[PDB]
Amino acid sequence: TRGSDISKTCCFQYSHKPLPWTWVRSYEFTSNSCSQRAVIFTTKRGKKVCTHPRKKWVQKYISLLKTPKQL
Repeated sequence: TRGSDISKTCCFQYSHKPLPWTWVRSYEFTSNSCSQRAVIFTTKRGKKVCTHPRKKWVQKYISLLKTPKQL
């Protein structure tokens, strides 16, 4: 099974700034086993940053960065 299932990483530093989609790659929500809860955006170099789902701009990058259609 060459899929993905190791996104264990909470969040504790939200960045306020629209990342350049040219250097953006994807995103991911925090796991339920985390002391806190937040969203995460990732760049094309591997720099994954944390963010909050409340900020409208964030919900805009989450949907833009492919929809979380995980059934």
